Amino acid sequence: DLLNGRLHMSDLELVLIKAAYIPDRLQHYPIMNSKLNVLRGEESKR
Amino acid sequence: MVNNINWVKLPVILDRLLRHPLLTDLNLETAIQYTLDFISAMGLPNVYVDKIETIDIKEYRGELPCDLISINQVRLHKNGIALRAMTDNFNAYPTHGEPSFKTQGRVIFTSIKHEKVDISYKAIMLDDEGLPLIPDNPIFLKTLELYIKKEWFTILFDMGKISPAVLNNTQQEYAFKAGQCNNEFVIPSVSEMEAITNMWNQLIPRVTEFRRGFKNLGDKEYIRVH
Amino acid sequence: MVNNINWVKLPVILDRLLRHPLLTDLNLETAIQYTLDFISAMGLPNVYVDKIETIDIKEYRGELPCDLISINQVRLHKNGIALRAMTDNFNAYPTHGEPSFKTQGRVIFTSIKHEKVDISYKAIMLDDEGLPLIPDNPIFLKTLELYIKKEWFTILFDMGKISPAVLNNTQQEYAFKAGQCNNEFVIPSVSEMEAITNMWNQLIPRVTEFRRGFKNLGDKEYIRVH
Amino acid sequence: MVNNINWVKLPVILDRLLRHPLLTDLNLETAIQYTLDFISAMGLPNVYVDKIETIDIKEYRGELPCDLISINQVRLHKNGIALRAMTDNFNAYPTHGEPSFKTQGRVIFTSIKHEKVDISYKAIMLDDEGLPLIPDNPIFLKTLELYIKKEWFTILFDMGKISPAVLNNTQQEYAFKAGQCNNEFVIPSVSEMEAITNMWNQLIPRVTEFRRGFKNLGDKEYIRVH
Amino acid sequence: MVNNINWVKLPVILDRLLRHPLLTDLNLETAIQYTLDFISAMGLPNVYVDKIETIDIKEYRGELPCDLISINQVRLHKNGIALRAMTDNFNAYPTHGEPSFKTQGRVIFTSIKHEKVDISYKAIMLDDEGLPLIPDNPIFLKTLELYIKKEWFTILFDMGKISPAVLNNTQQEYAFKAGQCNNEFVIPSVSEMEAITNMWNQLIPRVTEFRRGFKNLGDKEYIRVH
Amino acid sequence: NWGSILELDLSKVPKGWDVGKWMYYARVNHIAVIDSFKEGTIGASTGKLAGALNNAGKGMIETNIGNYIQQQINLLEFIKMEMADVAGISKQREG
Amino acid sequence: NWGSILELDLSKVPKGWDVGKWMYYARVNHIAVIDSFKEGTIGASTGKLAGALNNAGKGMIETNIGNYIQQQINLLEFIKMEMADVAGISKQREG
Amino acid sequence: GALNNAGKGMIETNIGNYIQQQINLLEFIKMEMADVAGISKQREG
Repeated sequence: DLLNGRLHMSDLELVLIKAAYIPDRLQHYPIMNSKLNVLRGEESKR
Repeated sequence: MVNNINWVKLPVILDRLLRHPLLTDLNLETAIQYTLDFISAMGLPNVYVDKIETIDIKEYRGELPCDLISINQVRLHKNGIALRAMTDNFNAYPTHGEPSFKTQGRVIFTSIKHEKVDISYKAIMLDDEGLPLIPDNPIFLKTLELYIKKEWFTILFDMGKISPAVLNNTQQEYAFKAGQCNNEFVIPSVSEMEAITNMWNQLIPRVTEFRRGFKNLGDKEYIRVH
Repeated sequence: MVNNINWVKLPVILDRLLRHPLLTDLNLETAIQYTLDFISAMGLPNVYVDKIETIDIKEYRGELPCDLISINQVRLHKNGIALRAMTDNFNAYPTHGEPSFKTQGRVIFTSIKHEKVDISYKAIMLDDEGLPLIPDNPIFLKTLELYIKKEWFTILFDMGKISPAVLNNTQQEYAFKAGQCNNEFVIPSVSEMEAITNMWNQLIPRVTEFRRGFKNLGDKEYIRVH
Repeated sequence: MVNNINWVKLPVILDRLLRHPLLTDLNLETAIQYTLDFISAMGLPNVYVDKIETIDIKEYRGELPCDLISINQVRLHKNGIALRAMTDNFNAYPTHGEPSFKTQGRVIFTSIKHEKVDISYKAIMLDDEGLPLIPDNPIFLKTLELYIKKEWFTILFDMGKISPAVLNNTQQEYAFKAGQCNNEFVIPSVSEMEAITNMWNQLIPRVTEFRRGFKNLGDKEYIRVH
Repeated sequence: MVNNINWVKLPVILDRLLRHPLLTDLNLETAIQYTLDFISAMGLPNVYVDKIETIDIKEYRGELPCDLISINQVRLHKNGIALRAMTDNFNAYPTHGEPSFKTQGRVIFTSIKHEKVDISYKAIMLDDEGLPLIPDNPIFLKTLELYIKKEWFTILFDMGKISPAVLNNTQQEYAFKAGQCNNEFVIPSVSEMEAITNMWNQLIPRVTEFRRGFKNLGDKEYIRVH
Repeated sequence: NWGSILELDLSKVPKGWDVGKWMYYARVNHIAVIDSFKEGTIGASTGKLAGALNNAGKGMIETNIGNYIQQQINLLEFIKMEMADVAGISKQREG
Repeated sequence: NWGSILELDLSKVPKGWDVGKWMYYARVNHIAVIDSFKEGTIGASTGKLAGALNNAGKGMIETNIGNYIQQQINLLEFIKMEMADVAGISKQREG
Repeated sequence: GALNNAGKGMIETNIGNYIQQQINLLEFIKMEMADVAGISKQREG
């Protein structure tokens, strides 16, 4: 779900929400995808 | 304002002034004048009553309510669009745009010929008697007491019946309590600080709350998650 | 506040004041007035009693509790969502969103027609006679003693029955003890400092404490390990 | 504190005050009041008795001990987890997390319905008579003597029975000895400086000694050798 | 301290004081009181007598020696490990590590149930009558003379029997001699400077002197040659 | 090496405000509404207490450890240069 | 060579706050709440004692050993350079 | 004496720093969006 742009807030903290708003939820920034796409893009070119 | 404006009658100030043997000739007649002077000199908006009243415009002119002191806003009754100050020098005068208004006395000069306008204005809270009604905040009461005391001592000192040190002390105390009251009636509450915060932090700024009646000045600015 | 607010009766302050032979003409009346004046001027929130009381809104208006002085918050009874302050000028007035509230006197102007709301407000701890009840913190008692003494000596000096040096000394002492009392009642305790610590250090900032009753303001912000 | 708090009875201060012929009308009745005033104005924690006492919570409320002045901490009796200050405005009020507490008078408002809580609180060391018991530190005794002397001379100077130079000298001496006593009762001992050092130098910081009763605030932070 | 603390009797100070005819009304009582006051105010550790005395702990409490004033250290009798100060608020209180100690009165609160501990404390060198015994260092004697003279002249000036200039001169002289005495008793001697030198210059820092009785604090740090 | 510690006085938190909630609205807005006419400040304004109780900044409990940590770092790179150059196995020869 | 030493007066820790638990919450928050209207500061406030007992900042027991360390380090490279060319074995000759 | 003196005042609002702060934020997100796709500015020219 991190590769598909879903941040689970129960996974990076304790929760004391469910609705899709950055005042109380958190925005996910896809920075892991580019490093994985090198390597599945290099296996295509071997 | 953190505190609430619980209203009490004017002679609550004469309860407190006449403890002083040098202020025993003060009266409700003097209390009314100096209290109105203090209310105006302080200019605190929480002391006035918020009222809304609709009028009709005959031709670029309309009759104004009796108790009006200041206008928060004017808008068109049917659209709800708020009005701005009229910069035009030749409004209702023809030769041979966005609506606006102007108010001087009992007349409001709008730029519209025939329409009904909603005016949100401020007035004074009155008593069962037709007299002003003051907050019971002891800061406000103490500052008004010091205002009346300072005026009366200024008169007596012009007469030479008060030592200059006495008047200097009275003026010093009144100045400090005037600053204290000004801050007390101005500093926002927690609920008002939420409005201020929602206004302040805006990734996409909102700059059109005047068109509405500043309804959405304080709404939170929610950004969707992508 | 580090210490606890143990309540004691008003005439304690007269027990302390009347030791000064120049203050033997004070009464319970003057104690009551200047005690209310001092409590308001300091504005210490630990001296007021926190209460919660639900009211019903008729049509954008509601009846307010008698003893209310300041409102901490207002929320909806069913949902629990807190109400911010009103920025609107045309709240209940129709023409031809986020909830809000506004309080002037014994009436609360909310932006909802027919609902019940919970109000968290502050009042005065009263006596069985029905009189204000003061803390026994000797810093508070001393500062109130000096407040009353300063007012009395100011009055006497206005008549000219007190030397200017005596009044100057009284004002200096009262000023220092006012600062001491303000620091005594406002500096956080160890548990309040834990709450402030949990509020300050936050890898993922929390900026929605107002929607709840500031309940999780001091909640510790935990980060899962990976 | 480097020195130890050896306790002695209150009239040890009247041993010393009444050497002065101008302080011969002081009494134990006056000594008690001014001594309590000095104890509170100084706010030194080494002067209070550390006590621990458990109570039960009926419903978000509990009865508080009689002699409590301040609370060091509150924790749950079964878990040992410490409590924080309650930031919530609607604790025991329902609509239609981490535990916390609040204390005003003889009542403690916790966020738990039915549980027993341990309170580590501070009180005053009493005598066989129900009177305060003071440290015999000659710095403390001299500063309290100067406090009582300064108050009595302030009264006499308001009366005009003391020269202003005398009162100025008394205030100067009292101010210096107040600073001296404050530093004497605050500056850590060698054993306390070991605790402070162990807290200060931490390669892996420890930031959760509030959960415990600050038991491990002072433990050394031992790093294994690799 | 460079010099040695040779002890002499209290009436030496009265032999020096009573040379002033304005100080002929002093007695051994006043000498005793102001000598204790001066010894405490200066707080010079070389004036107290180092003693060591073992006690037995019953259950987190122990009886304290009668003449104790300040504790240098507390350790365990069997292991010799020193005890730091207590940071805990719930020491001996159970629910349903590193040793520590805490001292208020005649009782020592340690974190161990049943063990014996050694306490290194400081007391006063007493006289065969049973009275305090003062050093003969003429700087100390002069500063104590000036302390007693300053208190006496302060009392007289309060009555108005001494000129303000005389009291000002006495205070100035006492202030300078207090500084001189503080530097006399605190500046390290040559052997103490060797200890400080060995403590300062350390290629491999030693940060565990407290576990021992600060025994190796002045031990020279030797580096093997390669 | 802890951080830099700011000595803070709460003498101008406004009346009817908790210090817990006053600092919370100062986190997010970066504005703290203060009260310069409190009753604790009547000395410094009327001239009965010293003027350094309304001014003179805020003190810092700070220590130059980052200068001392940097001094000990440069000493290690001088010995690791010395130990390399005493054996004849330099860093260019090690890479 | 130890660090720089801050001289810290505890005249302004708040009332009822232990110095261990006061410094514990300044480690974490980097805010130390101080008490400027304590009874220990009545003389510098009312002007009976010197006003410099409330201010002027904290002194530093700082001895410049970092300059004296670098003077030897720059001297030790001078001799190792001077010893290198006396026998004709430069730093490029050992390279 | 400040009526023949004191110099000429300026209503000087600092918008030149605030304009440059939003410009550095636009250079940063158009850069960070390039790293998300793996299409750098070297890749577009």
